[PDB]
Amino acid sequence: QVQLQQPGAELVKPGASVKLSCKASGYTFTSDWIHWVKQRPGHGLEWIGEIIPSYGRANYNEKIQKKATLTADKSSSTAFMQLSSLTSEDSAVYYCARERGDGYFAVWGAGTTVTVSSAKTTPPSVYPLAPGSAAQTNSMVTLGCLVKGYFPEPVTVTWNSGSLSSGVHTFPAVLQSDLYTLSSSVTVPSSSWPSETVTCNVAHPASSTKVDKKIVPRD
Amino acid sequence: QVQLQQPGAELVKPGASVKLSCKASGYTFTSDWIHWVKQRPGHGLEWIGEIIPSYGRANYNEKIQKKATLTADKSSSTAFMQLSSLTSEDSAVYYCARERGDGYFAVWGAGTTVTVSSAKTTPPSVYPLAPGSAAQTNSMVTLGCLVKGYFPEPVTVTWNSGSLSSGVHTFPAVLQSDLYTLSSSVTVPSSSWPSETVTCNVAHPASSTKVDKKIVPRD
Amino acid sequence: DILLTQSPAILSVSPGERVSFSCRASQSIGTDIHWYQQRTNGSPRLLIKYASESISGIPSRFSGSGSGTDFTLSINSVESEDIANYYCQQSNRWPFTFGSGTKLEIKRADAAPTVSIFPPSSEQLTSGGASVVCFLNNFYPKDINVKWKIDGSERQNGVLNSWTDQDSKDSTYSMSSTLTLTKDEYERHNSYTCEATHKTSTSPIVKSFNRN
Amino acid sequence: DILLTQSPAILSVSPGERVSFSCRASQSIGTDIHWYQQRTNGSPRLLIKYASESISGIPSRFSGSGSGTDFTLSINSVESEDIANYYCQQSNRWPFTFGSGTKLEI
Amino acid sequence: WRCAGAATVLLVIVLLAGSYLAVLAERGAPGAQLITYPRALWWSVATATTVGYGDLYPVTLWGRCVAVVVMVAGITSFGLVTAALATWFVGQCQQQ
Amino acid sequence: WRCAGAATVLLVIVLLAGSYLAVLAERGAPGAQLITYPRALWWSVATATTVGYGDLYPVTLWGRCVAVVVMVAGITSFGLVTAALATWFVGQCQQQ
Ligand SMILES: CCCCCCCCCCCCCC(=O)O[C@@H](CO)COC(=O)CCCCCCCC
Ligand SMILES: CCCCCCCCCCCCCC(=O)O[C@@H](CO)COC(=O)CCCCCCCC
Ligand SMILES: CCCCCCCCCO
Ligand SMILES: CCCCCCCCCO
Repeated sequence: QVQLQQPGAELVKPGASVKLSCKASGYTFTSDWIHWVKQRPGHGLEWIGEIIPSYGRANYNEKIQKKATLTADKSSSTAFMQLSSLTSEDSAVYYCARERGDGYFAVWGAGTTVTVSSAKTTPPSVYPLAPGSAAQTNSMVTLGCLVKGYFPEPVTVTWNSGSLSSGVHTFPAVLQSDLYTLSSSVTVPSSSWPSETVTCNVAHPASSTKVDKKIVPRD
Repeated sequence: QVQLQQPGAELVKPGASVKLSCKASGYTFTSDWIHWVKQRPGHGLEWIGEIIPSYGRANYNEKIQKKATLTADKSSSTAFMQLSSLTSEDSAVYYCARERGDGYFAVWGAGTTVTVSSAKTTPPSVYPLAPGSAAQTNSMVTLGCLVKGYFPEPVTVTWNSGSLSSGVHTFPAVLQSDLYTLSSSVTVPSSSWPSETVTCNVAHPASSTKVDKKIVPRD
Repeated sequence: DILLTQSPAILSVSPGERVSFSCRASQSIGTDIHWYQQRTNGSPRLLIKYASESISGIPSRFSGSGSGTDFTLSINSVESEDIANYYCQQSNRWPFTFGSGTKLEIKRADAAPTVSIFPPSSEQLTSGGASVVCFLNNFYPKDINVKWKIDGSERQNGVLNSWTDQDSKDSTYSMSSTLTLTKDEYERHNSYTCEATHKTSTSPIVKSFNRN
Repeated sequence: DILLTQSPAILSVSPGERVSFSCRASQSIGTDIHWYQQRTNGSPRLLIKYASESISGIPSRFSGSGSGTDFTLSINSVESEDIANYYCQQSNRWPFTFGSGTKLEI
Repeated sequence: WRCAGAATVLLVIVLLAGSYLAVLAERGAPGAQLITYPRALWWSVATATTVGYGDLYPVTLWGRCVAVVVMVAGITSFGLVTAALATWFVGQCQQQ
Repeated sequence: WRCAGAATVLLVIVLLAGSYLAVLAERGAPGAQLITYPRALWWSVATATTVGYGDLYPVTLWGRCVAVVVMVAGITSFGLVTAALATWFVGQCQQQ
């Protein structure tokens, strides 16, 4: 099972604060340290700080400005990072990681995408992408879905709830007028569609929305 | 209160000697070291030596010629540096500093300006600088004073005994025929002058002179 | 603080050959170095601890070597799934620090794109918008150019493109090109064409559809 | 004796942006570095001790980092009052030594 | 024999608590090396035996306070263990 | 119990005087590191316990003479403190 659980996304307005959570499971020892690592898009891993939940002592990267405050709750096995007075420079993915006191990060959370912006949360519109009536069929057929007009990042797109993994491309989003848009493509044997269903699943954690949309041939 | 007290200036003739004093106040411990630091105009800080007053042992920078002899007097809480056989290369500001035996200089004196020269001490002449009868008045008015014909450096110029701090410029002195000259400027709301007094205070520690001069409109 | 230099930042390699990532520390750190792999949109994953010690679940193709200041992560016979960014991290002295990362790129055989064009959906048209999407999938090398045409004349406004990183399943690249218009402007034209030009062919790969 | 290199000697910066002063020691000195600010015609003033430890009365905009040989004094959002010369000083080995100084220009 | 066993338990407790508290004290000090538990346990052993190789040592005030407790309680308790072993050995010299 | 308390006081006096006099002896020798009181106190402790990590040590003649006094008086007095603690522990082994 997933050993460290982090929310998918947080939208914060410039100058405001947010509290990120990291819910731990699996084996827990008194030697455990929880670490926080920041990654801006297209950049490397940056160590933020650490806390030892069994005692509550936290330490912080001294080379960067101190914008974080770390706490832990032993009852709920959850570590927290308070990011305060945020700026566009604080937009990043924030990972938590577990270290057994022997120096390496054996397990990592999935990361929380923090975007600092004044724009508003917007769920995406999902549209099917089925071939035109004149498209010729090879031994394989390509389908897709169009995820338009959401904010902020990210969305997660799966096909048939994950059972369709090979032959899938999800393109990076492009930002337009304070709204993102992306597409996802899937290739299946043309023998199998539409006799076997294909459906895309689009999740948008910042708005707590999850949508399905089956791809059916055009009438 | 000021924790280390140093005279403002010492004039010494080439080849002669001088004794600088550093009067300590505040908390005194047996772990205290008094340090001496030399700064030539436009240059950096240069460590000269140290003495531990509770024992009387002194040490000296081994990379430069030994021109200093350090002593201390526990009764008057005063440290002394004897500079001997001086040259133009010894003209500098000499700071004393207190270190609690843990490596850093928590407090510094104001420094003693030592000038090595054969010229004679000369008090300055202070002249008011009031606007001409044809100068137009904006929302602010600029006044000043002219400090001419003194030696050696430095002088200290304040306005209204320090209460006028914003809107003040004191220009670096220029040396002419063995005499220095500088000016100081002050800007106040033209509404306030001359209904509210403005007066410059010029101190010249090398001659133990202090002079006031009120700035009044021209008759 | 320990500075970890990963040079070169990009490693380009043919499939199946050996590759070595270099990590150099600004001072000696014994063997206290650990290596992580991060795939596109993934979390970092521990590959090697204490310079050379293997991790359960990591393929045997991965090994590490070195001590002092110079450290190497090696992959015997790369495959597409190894496409990722690779980071070193030291635990010898506080604070823990990370290297800046090396990207692994794979030189595979040339491949022409599979081009599919999709007219706007019914649901999208019923609310004002009209997006025409074109996929250009599984080509190599990554250099490609797409051109939209409406009724035979080139269209450049309203075109938004997106490119994937190198694919960790087959070492290819893919791209999407989406032309978004009003529904009325979409309904004033017949033919929509995306054209792909790639080094695999002198002639463009062309996919079209008539609205009428 | 420890040589402390402050490079560059002049730091030119727009108001409100971050600035970093570099100090490099000729050999490793742990964290035994201290930073002073000296304004025109003023005495030096202690800003940071032991590389990163704050001093009472110094604005929170000032911080320091580093250990071994490489040291950084940082100012978050400079303002006009930060115009001055900045010096590092080491206390790891006898004698104490000073860096040559960096000037901040806005 | 019962008292030798109690001294050994006290020694292990001192070594383990010293290792845990050293890491807790030393993390946060740039350049500190006494920051992971396995080698902190090696350090506590080298201190309680008075061998003190010096491949590892604390650099902070509270790490050095932890060291002093490990010295006081750990050198005493290791001396007790050592004294017991020397007494047992002197016995079988007599038994021959 | 009264004699254990007197030995502890002598030890602290040796550690403090050794720290003060080491700094006094070592300042003025280029390259000396035993030159500020907090770490000189850490050095005096590491010497009186005989642990001797060697992260710090004197390099001058008079610093090494100070070291010898800290060894002679400090190892004796730390041995006394250690002996007292071992005696007290052996007591409650008997009490069980
Ligand atoms: C609350 C916890 C406090 C104590 C926990 C200690 C854990 C010990 C397990 C060691 C795992 C191996 C570490 C590693 O891979 O690294 C080795 C090679 O670098 C070095 O091993 C070591 O540091 C040796 C361990 C200590 C020496 C034994 C002394 C016994 C009295
Ligand atoms: C006449 C005076 C002689 C004795 C004075 C000693 C003063 C002790 C106060 C320490 C202030 C913190 C120093 C610092 O910021 O630096 C720490 C981090 O570098 C290291 O601390 C240290 O060196 C640890 C102190 C000594 C270990 C304790 C042993 C007790 C038996
Ligand atoms: C810096 C954190 C201090 C931890 C000290 C633990 C208790 C030490 C007792 O000697
Ligand atoms: C170099 C100064 C000597 C100081 C020595 C103090 C007395 C030492 C007694 O062992």
